[PDB]
Amino acid sequence: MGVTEAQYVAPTNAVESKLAEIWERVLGVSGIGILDNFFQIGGHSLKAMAVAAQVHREYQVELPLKVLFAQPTIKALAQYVATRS
Repeated sequence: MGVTEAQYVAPTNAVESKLAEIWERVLGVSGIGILDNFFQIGGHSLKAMAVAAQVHREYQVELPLKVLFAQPTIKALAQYVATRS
């Protein structure tokens, strides 16, 4: 009886997925498990870590997808980027 990483992390747009494995928490690296880090991989506290980690230097060049910063663990990521955008 052992739970394995079935829904391990969450690949989004290739670049994001590679980031997820490279940063995890970008500070304490201790969340990504058999279900990603719910919805707190690039924001939650200052709600901008991802905006500076991936957006500011990789996606602000083109388009900011967001939905991974302005939420601690609510579907607020959707109710933000699909309500204020």
